[PDB]
Amino acid sequence: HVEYTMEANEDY
Amino acid sequence: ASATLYDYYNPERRCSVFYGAPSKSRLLATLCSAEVCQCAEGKCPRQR
Amino acid sequence: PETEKRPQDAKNTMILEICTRYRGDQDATMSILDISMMTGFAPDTDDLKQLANGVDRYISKYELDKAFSDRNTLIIYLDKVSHSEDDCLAFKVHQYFNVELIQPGAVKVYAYYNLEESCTRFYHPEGKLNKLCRDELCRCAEENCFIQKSDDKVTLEERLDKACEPGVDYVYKTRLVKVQLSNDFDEYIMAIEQTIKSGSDEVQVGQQRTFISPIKCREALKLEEKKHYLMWGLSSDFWGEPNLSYIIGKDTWVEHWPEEDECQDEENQKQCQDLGAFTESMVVFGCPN
Amino acid sequence: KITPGKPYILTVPGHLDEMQLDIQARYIYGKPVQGVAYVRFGLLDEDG
Amino acid sequence: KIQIQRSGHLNLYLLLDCSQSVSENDFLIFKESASLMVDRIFSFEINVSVAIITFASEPKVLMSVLNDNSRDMTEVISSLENANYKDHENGTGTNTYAALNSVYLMMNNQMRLLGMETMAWQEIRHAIILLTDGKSNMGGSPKTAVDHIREILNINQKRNDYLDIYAIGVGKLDVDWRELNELGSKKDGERHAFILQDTKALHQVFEHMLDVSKLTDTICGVGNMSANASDQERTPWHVTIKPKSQETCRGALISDQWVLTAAHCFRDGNDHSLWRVNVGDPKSQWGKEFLIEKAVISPGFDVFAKKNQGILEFYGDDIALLKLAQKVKMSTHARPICLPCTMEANLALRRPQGSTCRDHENELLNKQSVPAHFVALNGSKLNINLKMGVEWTSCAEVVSQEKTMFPNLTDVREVVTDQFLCSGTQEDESPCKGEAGGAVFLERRFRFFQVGLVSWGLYNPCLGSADKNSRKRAPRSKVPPPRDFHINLFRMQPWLRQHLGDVLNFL
Amino acid sequence: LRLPYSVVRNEQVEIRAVLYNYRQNQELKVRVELLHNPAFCSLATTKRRHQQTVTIPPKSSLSVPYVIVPLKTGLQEVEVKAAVYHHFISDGVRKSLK
Amino acid sequence: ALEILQEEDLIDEDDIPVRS
Amino acid sequence: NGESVKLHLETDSLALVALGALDTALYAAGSKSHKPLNMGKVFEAMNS
Amino acid sequence: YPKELRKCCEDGMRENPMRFSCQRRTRFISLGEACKKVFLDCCNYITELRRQHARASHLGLARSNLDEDIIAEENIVSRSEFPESWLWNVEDLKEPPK
Amino acid sequence: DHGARVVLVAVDKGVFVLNKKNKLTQSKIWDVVEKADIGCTPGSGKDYA
Amino acid sequence: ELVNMGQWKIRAYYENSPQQVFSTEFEVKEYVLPSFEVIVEPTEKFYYIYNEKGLEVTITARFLYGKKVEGTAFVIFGIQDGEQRISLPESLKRIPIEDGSGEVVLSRKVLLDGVQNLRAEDLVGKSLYVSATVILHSGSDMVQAER
Amino acid sequence: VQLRVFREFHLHLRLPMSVRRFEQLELRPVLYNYLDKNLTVSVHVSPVEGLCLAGGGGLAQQVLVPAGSARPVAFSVVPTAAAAVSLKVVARGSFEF
Ligand SMILES: *[C@@H]1O[C@H](CO)[C@@H](O)[C@H](O)[C@H]1NC(C)=O
Ligand SMILES: *[C@@H]1O[C@H](CO)[C@@H](O)[C@H](O)[C@H]1NC(C)=O
Ligand SMILES: *[C@@H]1O[C@H](CO)[C@@H](O)[C@H](O)[C@H]1NC(C)=O
Ligand SMILES: *[C@@H]1O[C@H](CO)[C@@H](O)[C@H](O)[C@H]1NC(C)=O
Ligand SMILES: *[C@@H]1O[C@H](CO)[C@@H](O)[C@H](O)[C@H]1NC(C)=O
Repeated sequence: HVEYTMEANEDY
Repeated sequence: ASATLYDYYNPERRCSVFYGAPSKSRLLATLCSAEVCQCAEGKCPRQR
Repeated sequence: PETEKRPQDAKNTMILEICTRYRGDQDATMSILDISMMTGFAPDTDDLKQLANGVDRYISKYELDKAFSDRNTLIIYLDKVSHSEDDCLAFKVHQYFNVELIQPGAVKVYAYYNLEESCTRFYHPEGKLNKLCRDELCRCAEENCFIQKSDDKVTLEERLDKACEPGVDYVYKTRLVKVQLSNDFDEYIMAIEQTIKSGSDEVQVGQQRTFISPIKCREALKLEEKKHYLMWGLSSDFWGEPNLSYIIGKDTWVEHWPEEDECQDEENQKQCQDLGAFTESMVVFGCPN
Repeated sequence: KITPGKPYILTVPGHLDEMQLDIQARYIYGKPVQGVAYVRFGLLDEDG
Repeated sequence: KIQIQRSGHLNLYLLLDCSQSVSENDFLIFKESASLMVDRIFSFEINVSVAIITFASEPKVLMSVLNDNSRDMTEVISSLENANYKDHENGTGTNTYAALNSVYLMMNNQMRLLGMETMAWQEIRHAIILLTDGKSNMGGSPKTAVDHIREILNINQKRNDYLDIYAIGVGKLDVDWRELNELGSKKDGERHAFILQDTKALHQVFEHMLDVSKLTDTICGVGNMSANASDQERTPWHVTIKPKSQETCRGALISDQWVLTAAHCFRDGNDHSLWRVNVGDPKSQWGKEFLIEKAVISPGFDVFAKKNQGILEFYGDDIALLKLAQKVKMSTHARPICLPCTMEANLALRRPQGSTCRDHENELLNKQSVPAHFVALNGSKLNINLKMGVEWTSCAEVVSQEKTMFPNLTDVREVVTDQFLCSGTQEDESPCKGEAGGAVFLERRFRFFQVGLVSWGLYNPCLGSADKNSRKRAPRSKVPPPRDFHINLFRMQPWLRQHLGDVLNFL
Repeated sequence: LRLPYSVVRNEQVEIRAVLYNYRQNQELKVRVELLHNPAFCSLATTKRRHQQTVTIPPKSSLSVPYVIVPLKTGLQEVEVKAAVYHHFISDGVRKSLK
Repeated sequence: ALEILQEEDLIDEDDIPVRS
Repeated sequence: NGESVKLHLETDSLALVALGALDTALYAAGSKSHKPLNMGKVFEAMNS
Repeated sequence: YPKELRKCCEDGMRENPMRFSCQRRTRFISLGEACKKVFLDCCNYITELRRQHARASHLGLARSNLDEDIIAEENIVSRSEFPESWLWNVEDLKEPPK
Repeated sequence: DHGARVVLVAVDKGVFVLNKKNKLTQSKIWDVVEKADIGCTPGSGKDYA
Repeated sequence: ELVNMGQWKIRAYYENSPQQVFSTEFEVKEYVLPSFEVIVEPTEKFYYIYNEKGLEVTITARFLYGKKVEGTAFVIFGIQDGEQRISLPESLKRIPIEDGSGEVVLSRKVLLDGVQNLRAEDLVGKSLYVSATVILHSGSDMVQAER
Repeated sequence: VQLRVFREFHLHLRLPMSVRRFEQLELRPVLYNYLDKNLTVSVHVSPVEGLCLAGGGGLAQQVLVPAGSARPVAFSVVPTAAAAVSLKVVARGSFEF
């Protein structure tokens, strides 16, 4: 599992 | 990210391979067709 | 009179002139001038060297190094002081740090072998002007001599609560007689009109007392001639052992009591009745707590 | 830079001296280099 | 950066948004901004061609670069003045592609004329200034037109300096910063797209949007006007005279190798050796020092000539000239100052050829209170008001009050000769001691002219040695009111001409 | 940090900090700061510390004046912390005022 | 976000010289 | 980088100094040593 | 002037800060009558000379700064204050020699 | 040399330069020794004696 | 803090043979500390009368912390006939000190015309002296040097 | 005359000689931190036409470089331009350091 910030390109 | 493997006696004999995150792809997405290879990186739209 | 030669750092230059005479029949055997100097001031060493080493030799020698635990001192060794006429010498003192509310410097001349014969005088450059009145800098300086209340939105309940706290041991309603403003501490002679409560100091109606205030609080107090005021303070705020002077400390309150003829205006009727009710409540009912 | 302990090796039948080398890595601006040195040995004749 | 030099041509294409997205007030802001830009550009008296294309859903051309009248300031100003906001009511959409294609059509028509192979077209540089919010909603992407523009001029890496596209959005209107940045050209070390609030900020930014560094000819008056420049850049003509390691009197460069200074600085010195004139230098902040080979003193100057009559000091004919032993290499830090009664002053004022300095005097000093400036000790610029006409009569009367220095009546005819100008009245500054000779100049049409030099006064506000910067203020009760004076250059024309007839060209 | 020898209590004195730049053709961009001290109310109150960004010309020096009014007696420390930009220099000088 | 993030409290990025 | 460096040149008469500043990583890049023109080469030239 | 009288006249021209006419200053000279005479003559000469210079070449309305002359003095004294020496310790080498 | 005693001192180098009149140097020490030689004539004499 | 000012000495001798005393001397002097150090010296150690190049002097200035000085130096030469200094007025020069070092030349013609003597050999034995005054370019600091 | 230059904190970028267009490559700028204070910086590459960056182009990566150490940051890039590009990588530290 990897944690991202201000990257996830899925809205809502 | 990347991962290379050199040959000890002749380092010029290498092999470089790209690998991706545990769920993403190994190469950047790109819309390529004949001469044009328009980029397709960013966000994907929603069904409003 | 003229800048002439001035050090680069020096902000201004002034000339200090000293004249001394011996009142006795014969000249003093040997005398010494101890000159204590104000903040940021340094003498012009060229002038002193010219006075001493020169052919004229007005002064035997000068010494700028001492203990001087309080302030920088200069010691001048005079061979003799002439009784017939005044002996005068002058030299230039330069200031390097600009200063406001500067305290006076002292000059003391004494005979070395008999220290009984000494004379002391004080010199200070010739209302007061400050250099830092801003939103917060003007408040830390004026944070003393007063209570945190701004004397503009005083409520009856707050005044009653802060009036006779167990720390407070006296509350007075007095009138100002005269203002004796001085260089370091201002004297305010308060004529006592009525004492609401009494503490360790005994006073009578119509008697006079004197209050001493720091110079930095002159503008904050902004007291006026022939006006009424109300002050309450601590038990240890008495300075006299005779004089019975009082000191305006951090727990001393000052409210300008409006005049009787001015109590009928819109800006003073809202406060005259409150002050009267407060005074009557503490005179008769006393302090509930 | 590879620097031998001595610029020669004594192959006299009586004895053979020690073979020791010092390898130093240095950035161009002076600071030392952190890394792993992989060294290989062999014989080489005047022919090549 | 819009390059400035004497070789080549500069085709300026001013595009103004005329769509629904800009209101009438915003269009007035754009129009006055374009007027200011076109006025400033012509001040350098260079070869410039300006084309105005206000654009909307369709492109409308107001003035053509191909037209031979593009090299006239007044014609372009009038053509821009006749612009109308309601001319695009039928189509109120923003069509950037229409404007860019109109500019391309103009450029192609110019290219066909005169021949592409000719060097005259090759030496032409281009500058497109677009005043818009950037929201172009139809006509096509601006990138296609921009690439077409680059390809017609074959703008490669080597020729990257031959095309500059700006995008300035000025006014209350909302501006998309990303779109404006994309519209502007992309260069490594400069900004090409700006967002502003009013016209003064645009004047400052446009002052930064040029570079006169490549210009080195002997032009007078031209100088910086941005507030973010060094004090010497704003007044390049300011030079100083140093007798012996001291900073005594100021001056003004009037030519390549001449300086004009007050004559009471050289009171007791005839050994021009050890005298150095400090001149500003582009590299060092302390300037380059020159040697004087000939100092000329006005023969009519004598301070104590009227001593017996009651005039302790009389400052008539207080003027001197200096000739540096080396030619000053004109740069961005040292340029001459325009003197009146000469051809160059006439050219800088855009006056007719058959002018005479009798007209110059009225043109430059018409008002009863003419604003003027002089340079302070630290290099800053202060403001004064030269008073002429009947207002001058009251001025000299104040001198009669100062009877402590001259006990006589000292009316205007006696002490204050007509060669002197008023100053220091009401909200006016006074020179300190050490600013004698500094030019008292004035600005007209973005060019500086010299109309006198400081001579004397009645109060020194630098008496207190607080710093070289702190200046005292005269109390309102100070018994002699401050009333300064300056030698008037116009009255000294007979002396000027015979000493500088060859160097300059007087009317 | 330039200070007077001794400043009397309740005297308004303008101590200063002189920053010297010794680079031949470089301009430092320092961020001077005055640490709060309970003894005297500096321009830096307890809530917000006072910081100034000053640029020193090459081969020159710049003086940052500060105003402190002492309301306590004895010896107290006056400290200014300066951090240079892109030069790593974090020199700060502390002195004792009587 | 395993650790903290110092966003928008960094240098202006305009005062950092570019080496080319 | 970007600093100003004061370079002093001194001779015994008027001379045409031929200056040149060279990177040092070039020597590391080069497979074989290529010594420059020093006084040894000049002395060999004179006595040849 | 002779060598021994040079010091007597050199201090006769510099002006003391008390603004004393040299007739009164001569009373303080503890030397021979020759020194008093030389002092008085030099002081009167330089007083008249400098009064004439300040009357002629100084103007109150000039707006030009007064000329300044480099002192170009004599008797220059060389430096005599240098930082104190440190590292006043002795050691014995005892490691095994190579 | 092994077992030796070394003594140090640090100077400003502004006073070292002006000390050219006399410094503690090995040459000075050996000159002081050379000033006490038994024979003084450089290299020859009139006879063998 | 209060000692005799002059040249002090240190005497050392073995107890057995007090006839041999070894001495080293130092100075006490008085506290002096200029703003910066300036050194004035000619290239040669003398002056040759028939040397048309004149006497060249190299003025050097540097701060107390190492960095150089950029300013202006005023230099004036002067003959010295034993103990009388016939200062030369025409030899006063102003030179710029850049990088921290300057240079000034006294022409032979100036020196010959200063003493109004037609014979050049008459100046033998009359030593010269140089006085220099260095003024900083930033402020008003001034120091003086002589040789 | 040897004359060395140094920064004590810098970015080192070493591009290959040339790269075929449309072929993915990886940039590995390395931060060198020779200061005595442990640091933390944010590194991002400025977007430009012709480069198909990852995430869009404006994103930045947080990376911390200990005292006297180095750290690389990988940036996958597929150059879709025609002739050449000019790519810039910016590393910006904190206001504390
Ligand atoms: C400007 O254009 C004119 C008219 O074509 C030409 O004569 C002149 O040489 C050009 N250059 C300058 C610097 O005026
Ligand atoms: C002028 O400089 C200041 C900083 O001193 C800056 O904020 C301002 O934007 C600059 N003005 C222009 C027009 O560039
Ligand atoms: C004005 O000054 C600025 C700042 O130095 C300079 O960049 C600009 O080119 C100047 N503009 C002119 C001379 O038009
Ligand atoms: C220069 O001096 C003037 C004197 O009036 C002063 O107002 C101004 O602030 C100074 N400018 C500076 C220090 O930049
Ligand atoms: C920086 O990082 C190290 C671990 O890499 C940590 O132990 C240390 O406390 C940090 N701070 C320093 C070295 O000042």
